[PDB]
Amino acid sequence: RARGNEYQPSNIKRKHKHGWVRRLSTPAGVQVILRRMLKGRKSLSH
Amino acid sequence: PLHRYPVHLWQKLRLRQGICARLPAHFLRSLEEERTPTPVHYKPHGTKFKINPKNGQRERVEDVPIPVHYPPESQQGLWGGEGLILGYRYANNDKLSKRVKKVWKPQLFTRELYSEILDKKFTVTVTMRTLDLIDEAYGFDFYILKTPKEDLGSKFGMDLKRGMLLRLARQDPHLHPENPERRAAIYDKYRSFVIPEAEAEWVGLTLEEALEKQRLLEEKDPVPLFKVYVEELVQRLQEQVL
Amino acid sequence: SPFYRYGMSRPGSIADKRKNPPWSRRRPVVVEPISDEDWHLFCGDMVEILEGKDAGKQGKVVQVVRQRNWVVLEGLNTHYRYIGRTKDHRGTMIASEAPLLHHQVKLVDPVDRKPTEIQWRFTEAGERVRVSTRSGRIIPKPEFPRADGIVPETWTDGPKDTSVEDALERTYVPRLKTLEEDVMEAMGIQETRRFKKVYWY
Amino acid sequence: LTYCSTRKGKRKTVKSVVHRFLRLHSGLWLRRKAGYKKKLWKKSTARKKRLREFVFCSKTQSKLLDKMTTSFWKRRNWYAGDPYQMYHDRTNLRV
Amino acid sequence: GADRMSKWTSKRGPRTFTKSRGAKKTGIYTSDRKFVQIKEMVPEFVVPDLTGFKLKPYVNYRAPAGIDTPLTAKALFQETVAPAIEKDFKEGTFDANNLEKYGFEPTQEGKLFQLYPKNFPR
Amino acid sequence: YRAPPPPRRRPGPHSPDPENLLTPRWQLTPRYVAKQFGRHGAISGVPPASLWPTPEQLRELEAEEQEWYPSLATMQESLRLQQQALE
Amino acid sequence: TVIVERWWKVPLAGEGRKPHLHRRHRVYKLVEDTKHRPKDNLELILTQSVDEIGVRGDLVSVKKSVGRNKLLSQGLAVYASPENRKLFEEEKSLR
Amino acid sequence: AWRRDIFGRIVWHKFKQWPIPWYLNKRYNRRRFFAMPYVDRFIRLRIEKHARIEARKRSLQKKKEKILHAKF
RNA sequence: AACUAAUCCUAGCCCUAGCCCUACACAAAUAUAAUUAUACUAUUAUAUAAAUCAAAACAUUUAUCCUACUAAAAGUAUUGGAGAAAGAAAUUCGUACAUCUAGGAGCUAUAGAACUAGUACCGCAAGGGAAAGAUGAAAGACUAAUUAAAAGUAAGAACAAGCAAAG
Ligand SMILES: [Mg+2]
Ligand SMILES: [Mg+2]
Ligand SMILES: [Mg+2]
Ligand SMILES: [Mg+2]
Ligand SMILES: [Mg+2]
Ligand SMILES: [Mg+2]
Ligand SMILES: [Mg+2]
Ligand SMILES: [Mg+2]
Ligand SMILES: [Mg+2]
Ligand SMILES: [Mg+2]
Ligand SMILES: [Mg+2]
Repeated sequence: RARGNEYQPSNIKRKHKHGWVRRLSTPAGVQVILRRMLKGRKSLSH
Repeated sequence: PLHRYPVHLWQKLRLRQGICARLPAHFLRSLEEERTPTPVHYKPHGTKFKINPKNGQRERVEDVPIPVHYPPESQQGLWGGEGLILGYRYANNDKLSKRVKKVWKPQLFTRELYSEILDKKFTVTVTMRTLDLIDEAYGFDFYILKTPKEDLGSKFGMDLKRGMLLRLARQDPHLHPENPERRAAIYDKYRSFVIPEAEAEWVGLTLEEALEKQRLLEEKDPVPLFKVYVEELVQRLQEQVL
Repeated sequence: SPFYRYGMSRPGSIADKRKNPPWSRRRPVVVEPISDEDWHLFCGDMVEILEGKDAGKQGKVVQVVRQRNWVVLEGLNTHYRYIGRTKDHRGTMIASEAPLLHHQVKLVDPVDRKPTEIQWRFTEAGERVRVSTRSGRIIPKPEFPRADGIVPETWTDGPKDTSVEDALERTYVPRLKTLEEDVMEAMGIQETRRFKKVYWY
Repeated sequence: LTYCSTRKGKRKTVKSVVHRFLRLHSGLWLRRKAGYKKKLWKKSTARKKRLREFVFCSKTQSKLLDKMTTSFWKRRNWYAGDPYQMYHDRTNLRV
Repeated sequence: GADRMSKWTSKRGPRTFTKSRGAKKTGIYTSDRKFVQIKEMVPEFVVPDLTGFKLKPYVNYRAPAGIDTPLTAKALFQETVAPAIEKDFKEGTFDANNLEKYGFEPTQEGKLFQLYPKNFPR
Repeated sequence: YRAPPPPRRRPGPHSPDPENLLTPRWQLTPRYVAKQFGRHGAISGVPPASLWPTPEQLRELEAEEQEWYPSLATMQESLRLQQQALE
Repeated sequence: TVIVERWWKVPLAGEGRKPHLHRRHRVYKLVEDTKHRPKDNLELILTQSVDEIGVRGDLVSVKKSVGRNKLLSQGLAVYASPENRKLFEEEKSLR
Repeated sequence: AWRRDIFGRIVWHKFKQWPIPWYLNKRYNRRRFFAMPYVDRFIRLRIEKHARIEARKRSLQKKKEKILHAKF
């Protein structure tokens, strides 16, 4: 079949998989946020 | 750029500024000082010099302490300085064999220990070394009181020491009430360890506990400036009358 | 914005917006720093042009762009241009002034018309005044019309403008009461209920 | 070998050379014969005598041993009662 | 493919997603899925009578502005409290216990309008 | 122009500040103190009695000497025995 | 307890310094495990009369487990410290 | 109050009104006002990052003074 | 007789020196699907760094990585499939420019920071990550000029025969 359409948007999935609360739930996720803060990213998470 | 101070001096700098500076001088001495604990997992060199057998020459020797891992569980017990040795071994004890990860674990036991100064029986996770040390110290109270922070190696052990020292410092009648003669005998037996009440309060506290304690001591609601100005006004008015 | 360049056109005007777009990245102009105390030239001051096309000609200041250390004299250092040009018509020829830097002019002694250098010094009352370096004298601050076009003396207030007396009337009586308490008592509101305990944290 | 060491930035001696060869100050190197201690029961008497001797090294071997040791091993040593006292110098050498 | 930079608002997301736009709550949602508006929770505008009022939006350009002197605790204290204490001190009828007589408030509890923590809006 | 005054070494005994963290450790040892007296003598202010070993230090020196440095008589006696054993 | 020794020699550090260790200094060998040592006896002064040990005040040597488990915990015996020795010695002399 | 957030910074925390005390509020307690040890390496990186910015700003001022004095 | 283009100088950067810091810079909102004024539902880093690589393979081993004053002792003693390599100390020396905020036989728009920006854009996410600007004293003087000058074209297609030129 034709590929390239693997993104099937869903806001509930997006915020649950990559959101603020998800990232702060684990120390590894908190370190992800710290790295993005040190780089200066405007968007720390979804 | 460069930091003004080397990284190893950073901890000392913090203790010299802020709320840390306001801590009592005796407490900071305990934090500042670094003393090596008594050897447990290695044999110390008896002498400072030995003869190198090959060339037959006098050689300086030093004691390099083995790195020991102390699990957080150990802070709820009275291990006699014992810990986990995380290291490697050579299979078959030959240098030309594989290097294998090896952890040597202490043999732990649960025992009941009675404190005369506290008149309470505690259930503690303990090693045979601790029991031997208590025997050498002629009682559980002596072991806790005599042993320094480094050798004791337990937050619970340090907590017990503060209780005993505070009990002795205040001569608290809460020990064996209705038997003043028994209370006196216990205090007399441990009279050597008495220290000022102020010092006993800070024994065994961690830095975070000390900062919380100091914050509570200096916590105060702000003074209404109505009162402050009134005092200034009254003094000036009173002085004018003089 | 660092790349903004101050020009003769007033900041924020249509002309300035055209000159200073967000994407302009022109080379910075270098201006000799002059402290607020150091500056001694003000609008309405008669000054003399030390050098240039109009060297030796006295003029009156009418604009001061301090960010460029500029002083503009009316009718001097003047080039020619057409104003109001349209496709149909050429416009009107006018003489347009160009800015003069501070060091290219000197202030003028009032009694004797000469380019006297001046020094800042306080007075008996304590008010700061410019004094001539030679022939020591008080060069008073000149009076210039307000930029917005408002002449206070000629001003006659219309509706929605408070009268002088009303604005200056004193009604405040100092007391240890908030505006809320004052208004309720004045307006006669009565409230006897009290908020229950709330925990802040 | 190590030309520039991490700690001192210097050349390093190859200790296996220092453990097998002797340098005379004149520039010569001494060595033993390979196998002089091996299977002597099947070697002829003349062969054993040849093996026991101390022998010199060639110009290329001497050049290699010079590269593999640092200058400290090339200095004058004034040992009391040295048995090689006479062999640190060359006499009547025209070349 | 999602937009990470735009704000998260109730217009976006599924219907189940809802959130406020910053309006203060005026009531409670009880059981049975019922909204119960509370009269006290609804702000009431205290509007004065503007009849006979001489102050208008603008001021005469000829009106002199005064020297800026922001009010301070000392300035307030001198204007209000100092004369009473000074007069009482001369008469001698002054004591520390009765500072409330001159307007001191020992505690803010029980006041409709508390200065700290503030319990009224602007 | 006139050249600036010539660079000169700091003269006199120098006692570093003990409390200052930056001050190097080596400058605060008793070894450093003795060096001040040696260079500048009396003006150093060092109490001369400190230069000699203290009684506890004296015992350590004497204890060390006995273990590793024998007396002449003991050295002679041991050498005599070895010769007899060799003989 | 477990007593271990390093396989690899650690170079000396000097008086006021600590040695910098390397990965190979983490390889150990077991010199001894104190569990398997011959076990000493523990000496107590009795505070009562208990079967097959002695009368109050006697000096005995007993297995460490027996002393801690029963004599010390139950109050039958007290530690044979010099202070305890002096007190009970006086009592016997008067008796 | 002055509190340390989970990212290792010091921020002023504005209190809110609640009907129950803090120890009985399960939503509030889930909020963390402490930083774990993995944050110290990031704390140093911020300090060093900031120190570089300050060093460049001071250098640039000194360079700009050169231009002024050379020009004037 | 010219189009496409070209020319430009400062935005800032680099390395040192010096110096601890204490900046923690409205209201409101935010740990709930962050930035949603109030209860529901409790809250908490990690046991030893590994491997690549060197040993011309690889299997013990392999500087820095994994920091505790400079210079010397010394690449010495010692350690090492005694191979590759690794490598002290005792013991001597050192008052460091001091003063105040300085300096450049460092870069000048493909350089110097990735930076005009951690933006645009790309990725579900961790993450990756650009490009570029140029008048004058004055634009409240109509925005400046300067250049047979790159390739590419045009002005001006070609004319038996040939590495395209050379005699
Ligand atoms: Mg795709
Ligand atoms: Mg699907
Ligand atoms: Mg040394
Ligand atoms: Mg290999
Ligand atoms: Mg292969
Ligand atoms: Mg391979
Ligand atoms: Mg391997
Ligand atoms: Mg660039
Ligand atoms: Mg770039
Ligand atoms: Mg061309
Ligand atoms: Mg042809």
